[PDB]
Amino acid sequence: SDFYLPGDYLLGGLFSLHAMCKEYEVKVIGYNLMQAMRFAVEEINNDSSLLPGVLLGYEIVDVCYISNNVQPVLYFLAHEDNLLPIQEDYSNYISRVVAVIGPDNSESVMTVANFLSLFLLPQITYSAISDELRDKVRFPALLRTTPSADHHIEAMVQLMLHFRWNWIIVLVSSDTYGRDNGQLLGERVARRDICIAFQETLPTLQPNQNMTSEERQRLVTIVDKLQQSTARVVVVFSPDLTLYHFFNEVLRQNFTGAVWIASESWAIDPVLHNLTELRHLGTFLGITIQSVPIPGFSEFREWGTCNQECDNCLNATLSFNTILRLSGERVVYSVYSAVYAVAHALHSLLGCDKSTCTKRVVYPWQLLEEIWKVNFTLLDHQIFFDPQGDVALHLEIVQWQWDRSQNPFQSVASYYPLQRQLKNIQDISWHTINNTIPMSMCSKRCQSGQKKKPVGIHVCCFECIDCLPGTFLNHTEDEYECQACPNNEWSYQSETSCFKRQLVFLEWHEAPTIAVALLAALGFLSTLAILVIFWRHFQTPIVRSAGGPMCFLMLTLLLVAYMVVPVYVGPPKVSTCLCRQALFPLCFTICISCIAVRSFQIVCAFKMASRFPRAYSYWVRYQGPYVSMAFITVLKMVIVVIGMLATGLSPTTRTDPDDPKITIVSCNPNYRNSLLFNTSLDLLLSVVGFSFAYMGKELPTNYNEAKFITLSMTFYFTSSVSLCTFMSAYSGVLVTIVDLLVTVLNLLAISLGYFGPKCYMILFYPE
Amino acid sequence: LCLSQQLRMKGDYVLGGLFPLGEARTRPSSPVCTRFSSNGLLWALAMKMAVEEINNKSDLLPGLRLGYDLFDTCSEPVVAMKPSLMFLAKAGSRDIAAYCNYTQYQPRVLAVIGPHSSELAMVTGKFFSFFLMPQVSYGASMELLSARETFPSFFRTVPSDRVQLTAAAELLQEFGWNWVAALGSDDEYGRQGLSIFSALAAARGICIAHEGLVPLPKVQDVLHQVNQSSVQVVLLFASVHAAHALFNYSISSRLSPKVWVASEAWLTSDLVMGLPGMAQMGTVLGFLQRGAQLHEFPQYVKTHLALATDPAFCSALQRCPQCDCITLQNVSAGLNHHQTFSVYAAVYSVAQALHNTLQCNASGCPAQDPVKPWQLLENMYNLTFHVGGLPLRFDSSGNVDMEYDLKLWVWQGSVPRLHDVGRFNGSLRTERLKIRWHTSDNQKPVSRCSRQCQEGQVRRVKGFHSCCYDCVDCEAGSYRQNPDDIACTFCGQDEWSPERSTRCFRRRSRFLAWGEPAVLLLLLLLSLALGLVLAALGLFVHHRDSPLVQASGGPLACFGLVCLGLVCLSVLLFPGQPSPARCLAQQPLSHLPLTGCLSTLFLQAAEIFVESELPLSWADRLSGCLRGPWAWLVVLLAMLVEVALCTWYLVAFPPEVVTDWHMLPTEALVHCRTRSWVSFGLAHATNATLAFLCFLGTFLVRSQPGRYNRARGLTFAMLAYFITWVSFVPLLANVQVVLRPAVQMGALLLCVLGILAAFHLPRCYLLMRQPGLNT
Ligand SMILES: *[C@@H]1O[C@H](CO)[C@@H](O)[C@H](O)[C@H]1NC(C)=O
Ligand SMILES: *[C@@H]1O[C@H](CO)[C@@H](O)[C@H](O)[C@H]1NC(C)=O
Ligand SMILES: *[C@@H]1O[C@H](CO)[C@@H](O)[C@H](O)[C@H]1NC(C)=O
Ligand SMILES: *[C@@H]1O[C@H](CO)[C@@H](O)[C@H](O)[C@H]1NC(C)=O
Ligand SMILES: *[C@@H]1O[C@H](CO)[C@@H](O)[C@H](O)[C@H]1NC(C)=O
Ligand SMILES: *[C@@H]1O[C@H](CO)[C@@H](O)[C@H](O)[C@H]1NC(C)=O
Ligand SMILES: *[C@@H]1O[C@H](CO)[C@@H](O)[C@H](O)[C@H]1NC(C)=O
Ligand SMILES: *[C@@H]1O[C@H](CO)[C@@H](O)[C@H](O)[C@H]1NC(C)=O
Ligand SMILES: *[C@@H]1O[C@H](CO)[C@@H](O)[C@H](O)[C@H]1NC(C)=O
Ligand SMILES: *[C@@H]1O[C@H](CO)[C@@H](O)[C@H](O)[C@H]1NC(C)=O
Ligand SMILES: *[C@@H]1O[C@H](CO)[C@@H](O)[C@H](O)[C@H]1NC(C)=O
Ligand SMILES: *[C@@H]1O[C@H](CO)[C@@H](O)[C@H](O)[C@H]1NC(C)=O
Ligand SMILES: *[C@@H]1O[C@H](CO)[C@@H](O)[C@H](O)[C@H]1NC(C)=O
Ligand SMILES: *[C@@H]1O[C@H](CO)[C@@H](O)[C@H](O)[C@H]1NC(C)=O
Ligand SMILES: *[C@@H]1O[C@H](CO)[C@@H](O)[C@H](O)[C@H]1NC(C)=O
Ligand SMILES: *[C@@H]1O[C@H](CO)[C@@H](O)[C@H](O)[C@H]1NC(C)=O
Repeated sequence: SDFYLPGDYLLGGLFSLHAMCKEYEVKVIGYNLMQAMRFAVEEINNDSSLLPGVLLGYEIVDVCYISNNVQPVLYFLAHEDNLLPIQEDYSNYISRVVAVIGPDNSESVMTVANFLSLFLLPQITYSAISDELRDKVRFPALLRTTPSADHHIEAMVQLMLHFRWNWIIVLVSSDTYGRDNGQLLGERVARRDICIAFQETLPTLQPNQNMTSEERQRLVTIVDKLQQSTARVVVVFSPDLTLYHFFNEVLRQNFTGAVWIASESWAIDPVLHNLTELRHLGTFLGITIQSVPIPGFSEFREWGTCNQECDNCLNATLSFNTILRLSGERVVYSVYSAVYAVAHALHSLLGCDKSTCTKRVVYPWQLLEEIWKVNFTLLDHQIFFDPQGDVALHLEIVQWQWDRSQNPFQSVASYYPLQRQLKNIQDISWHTINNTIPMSMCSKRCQSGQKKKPVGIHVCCFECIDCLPGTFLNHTEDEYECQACPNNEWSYQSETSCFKRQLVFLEWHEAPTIAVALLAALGFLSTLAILVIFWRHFQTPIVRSAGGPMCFLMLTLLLVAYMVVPVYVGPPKVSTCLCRQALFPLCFTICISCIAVRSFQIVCAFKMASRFPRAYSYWVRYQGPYVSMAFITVLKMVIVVIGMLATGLSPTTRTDPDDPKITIVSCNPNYRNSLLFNTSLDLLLSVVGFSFAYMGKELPTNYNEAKFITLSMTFYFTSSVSLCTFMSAYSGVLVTIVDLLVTVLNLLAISLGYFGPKCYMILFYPE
Repeated sequence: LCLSQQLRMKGDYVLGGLFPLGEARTRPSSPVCTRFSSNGLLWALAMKMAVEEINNKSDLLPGLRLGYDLFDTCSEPVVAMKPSLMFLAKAGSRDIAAYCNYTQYQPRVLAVIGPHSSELAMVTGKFFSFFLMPQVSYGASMELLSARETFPSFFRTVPSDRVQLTAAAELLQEFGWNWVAALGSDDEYGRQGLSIFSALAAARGICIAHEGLVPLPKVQDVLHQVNQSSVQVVLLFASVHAAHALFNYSISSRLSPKVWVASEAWLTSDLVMGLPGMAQMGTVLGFLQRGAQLHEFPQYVKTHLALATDPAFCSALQRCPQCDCITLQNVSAGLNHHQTFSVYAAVYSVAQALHNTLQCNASGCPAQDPVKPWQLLENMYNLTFHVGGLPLRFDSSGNVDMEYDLKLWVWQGSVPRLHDVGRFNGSLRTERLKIRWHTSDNQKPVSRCSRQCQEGQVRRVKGFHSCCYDCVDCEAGSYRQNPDDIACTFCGQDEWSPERSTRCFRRRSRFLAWGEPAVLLLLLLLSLALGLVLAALGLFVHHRDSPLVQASGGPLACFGLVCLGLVCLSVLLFPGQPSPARCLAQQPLSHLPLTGCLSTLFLQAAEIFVESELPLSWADRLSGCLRGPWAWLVVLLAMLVEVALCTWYLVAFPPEVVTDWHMLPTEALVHCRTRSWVSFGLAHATNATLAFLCFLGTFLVRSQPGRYNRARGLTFAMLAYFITWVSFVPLLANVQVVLRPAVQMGALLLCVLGILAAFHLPRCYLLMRQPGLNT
């Protein structure tokens, strides 16, 4: 039969022909790889440059997926008489086979390598991707012709990164394959800023049998939890057998819009593509080995003890001939390269010089030692074994195309294990409306100048909350928290660049301030002329019966107040406010006190002289108005000093509600209470002064003093009430100019309503 | 000592043996382990004791001798494979043939006492299963060894990990911690435990917040992920070393205390148990096995050690060459080891299966051909064997059944002790009244997820699986647009929303309506003011020829009364729906007649002042001109200047009917608003100046007793005007915005009432009641 070929050195094989093994259903891939190995050995026999004059044989034994993994290896290690000796050292042992091409799945390879470790027979497994075969401590004589699952996971991660998918879904199987792949991908993905929405285990369910109600509920739960999630990249680590029911129920629930990523198990499975209803679910990417065109192999394949036979293999392979031919060869080159690796190792071990061979007896451990160091070329591919027993064959991301006229599995990317880089990506026919890359992000990109706030355990998921007014976001420093701008400058909503608050204050060249300046200059000129006239006429009954020194000091203090009026306008400094609050309130209060004491002494003194005679005698012996004036003045310095100690001295900066962009500057941080106290004292003096004037309003006294005092004092009362109501009903930029207006007009009242009629009767009434 | 010489014993049926007697390439030579292991020798002596006791008993295997081959297997499988091949080789020959199936084999050992390690047990069982060799393995626990598809001949005497993981899941479900974190060691033990616990938790409704693998002696990432979720119960299904490393790192980092559900690996390990600072890591509730102990094993082993020390016996009579150069204190550390009973019961189970297969009684046991190893399997399922007075059974999957004990750690003087607070025999039964927790009080640490979200909430999927929803309440102004939405959506800013609401409610306008009680009281005040105005007007037009009105104006008095009435009438337009024309014309129609009345009163005041405090020379010219056609011209000039100013600040200052969508909580606002203090301030400037000049010219006068005081009414009218508006301004500045037109109305109405009661009321009083003074 074709399962045996005598030669100088046999070369055992282990292929999964069914999934005794005869009663199981036949598999086409096993026979395909079997024919690959046969063709490789046959072409080794043909080639006179490789192994010249040394016939190479083989002994292929059918092994099931799991069931048969012990008897074939014992057959391999038995002598020609079917007896395997037991001894401590096997260096002198000669086995029937010289090497073995291991099974196609991880577990049977693990068993065969565990049992062959004693003898150190080389074993080049193919398409076994488990990473527990990477270490040579427990598998000293195990090799590979297929990149490990590490590179499959790396290709998947690079594919997600290239298309900007950072929110995925992992589905595994109850088997060890799915569990290990899921854990490996989860460990790999946590360091590339890609999150896993959820990982779920698909129950094991072989086809061609009826499912249970509990499993149906399980699947409907899986697909419900799949659909309710916002991730649109579903990676599946599961053998192709149990994925029929899951996809059937997915079609049943009518779920669409997911980019399925397939592991190597079902990325090239024909039957799932043959279902031909998956084309509406979305795109079906997958990871698989690059197809290497083996010359003169399709024609060779088409030309053609126990558990060592098959009958229905050819009939089964007949139906899948066209799909296999158009799809190319994926795992066939793995077996081809493994057989050539053994051949090159044996050729180098025999020390052949492409014409002669020493034909020395070969121990399998010697062949392993030589095969660990093979580096040749094969179909423009370099075949060399890495120190952990692998050869870097290019991987490939393949996108399923539902058209029988061309390749059912069309390549879209190539992965190079040596560089760990995925490159050469072509166009992919997506499932979107206008062929746009599907979006699989959990959190939208935040608008410029917006704080990022994590919402769950996943780092890539967050909520965008805008920065509150007065702060921005420095993306360079940290994008998770707002950073406010120092130096007393404000920021608007969603603003990343704080702007300096412009300092607005009373400037010389403005309309209200120039009006105030003109009014104050008119008052100053009028009162200066009044002083000039008063000094021009003295020894006059009006200026002598009334207080001469009193009026002179009052008018000089009014002159000073007018001259210091313009210090208000300009940049508010410490000296500015100091002189302002030490001159204006002092002078104004001293003027009001003099007016009140004059009205008192001209009206109420006559009435008081009747009840208290000695009080009047004391008042006239001394200078009662002078001492009362000094007492009120010292009270005023005391109160201004205590307000000084309370409210401070440095000019303040307050943000008006009108516009945070502007910042008015006054000199008193607490102006409301300070002006309230000042006006309270002024009005407490004003009420008694006005009452004293009004009780004696008709008396001629010193040329109708009570009448003018009354009119001026009522004018001040109304102006103070106007200030109070304006301040209570308004707070903004015009507060300072209003304070100037009211202060200067109060000064005008005190000047005019108490000195202007004097000048009137002096100039126009010389009688 | 030659203790190793007894590792063989001839008999009709001889058992195998794989024990860890030793401990730890280019050539195919098996590595040799020279390090000595006390546990392996204790187990081998235990099985030797069991075999000797079987041979002592006459009711078990009568008239037969049972032997054993105690072979050394290091933890490595390469050194353990050769004893297996030796077992399967034909007796008396040193080779094993490769036949098609098991039936052609005649193994030299009836059964094999499998390896303690489970990683070795996998390979050994997979090799033996081809020949259907009965294997009973002490200590092999992980579950997939029970799969009869790949291990048809593999039995065991320790419970699988499935039973203890089911016990842990039932514990978590019974105490109510349905939101836990599962951890496992990096080896196969932890991975299998995590997978099994994943399945069990998914079945039982428990969710796993985070599934991570603690690496063998990274950890920082696993601890950070565990702490990221609000989980207070962590199942640590790890080996001794991984658990020790985890707990040491948590000690260094000062992790918050948690309820660690302990696997049997590290629950009773003294390395983890005596770790410094361990008392600050919460309660540790594990499920220790409940298995008997050989009460006579130490005496037996000490007797045979002393007896092998005797040269006579052993001289009268390798696998473990290091076992000969040992002494008694090199093994005394582990005499009370619970795997001794597992080995003892495995030997008894094999012997009982052999006895049943020979189907023979206590008196004797009939002669027959020697029984093949694979013939034991048909009789070793359902097997019921008594080991020291305790019955045990082999399930259909080769797993023995025994119960567990829920043991927690207690702490007094930093000395931890184990205490029984439960029992798992297939149905957990805990005594939680005596359990002492780590919380500040004796309260169970809450760790729970919301399986479903209450109506009106947004749901956010949590857990490693999409298990439980983090129900979140979001503030007012938002609603749950769809049940599947992650976050609630705002609505159109023109409609309010209550807290915890599925949908928004439309905002409806609420202005100053005609039915408001304040509106009613001000309408009553308006009607009273109108009645007073009409009465005064009738009085002044009836007695028009009297000196009263003649001195107090005349036609000007009636004109001012009509103006006051028209101000009262124009007060009526403030309320209601704020039509744009109405809001625009509020101020001018509320100010023109008031300006007219104020100007009339000011002309009266000016006449009084001229006749009072002016020289007669100017008086004879001013008095004769200030009354009559020139008075009409003056009041007309006042009215036209007011009208010009009114049109100026209506064309310049726009009075806007704004709709404040975000002032009232649940209802809309329609506000008639004008410029702040500038519009109505400029409108009030003329009235203020007229009133101020009137007050100034009137509030001093000489009122001789022989004349009527024509100034008191004017002074008090002007005073009332000033005080009512001064008090009004802060009322405008502080009253809630809806009642702002009502405050406007009150200002105007009190203004009219004050001017009436001060100026016109005193005149009318003497006009009606005492007409004897009108000369
Ligand atoms: C070479 O191999 C082919 C198949 O590839 C086989 O048919 C043929 O007999 C071999 N020998 C020669 C000399 O062609
Ligand atoms: C279940 O599957 C079996 C096996 O093919 C089939 O005969 C049967 O019709 C299916 N349905 C039910 C309801 O049993
Ligand atoms: C689409 O989904 C609906 C709702 O689940 C389902 O009833 C229907 O069968 C699905 N397929 C089609 C073709 O409508
Ligand atoms: C291939 O897919 C088709 C389309 O559904 C299906 O009918 C056929 O059975 C599949 N298998 C083959 C041709 O082997
Ligand atoms: C293949 O199937 C045909 C019928 O289509 C049958 O006659 C033939 O024997 C089969 N070949 C086998 C089983 O090798
Ligand atoms: C194999 O040989 C080629 C050709 O000289 C060389 O480029 C390559 O690096 C070699 N590989 C190793 C692993 O030495
Ligand atoms: C795709 O193509 C159509 C037709 O030209 C175009 O109108 C549409 O905007 C495109 N789709 C998208 C999502 O941009
Ligand atoms: C923002 O970060 C940059 C880069 O570190 C730094 O130079 C700068 O001072 C930070 N602040 C602002 C206000 O730009
Ligand atoms: C077996 O019985 C003998 C006496 O016949 C006794 O010395 C020995 O200790 C027994 N073996 C045991 C208990 O293992
Ligand atoms: C084992 O193989 C032999 C081959 O001669 C066969 O006769 C026998 O029935 C087989 N026994 C089994 C399959 O149990
Ligand atoms: C653990 O989480 C808490 C709560 O979020 C946090 O305060 C703490 O810093 C975290 N880390 C440690 C080591 O406790
Ligand atoms: C415990 O953790 C500390 C801090 O990480 C580490 O340095 C130390 O080696 C650990 N202890 C042991 C006994 O390994
Ligand atoms: C017996 O114990 C001694 C003292 O600890 C030790 O030196 C010796 O190696 C031990 N023997 C062994 C391990 O075989
Ligand atoms: C049990 O079997 C033995 C051995 O054949 C026989 O001698 C004996 O009589 C039987 N019956 C009893 C009751 O022991
Ligand atoms: C033996 O096991 C079978 C399993 O099907 C069971 O039906 C039977 O009752 C068992 N016999 C016993 C426990 O005696
Ligand atoms: C387990 O023990 C309880 C008492 O704690 C008993 O009621 C129950 O029947 C037992 N169950 C089994 C399966 O042995």
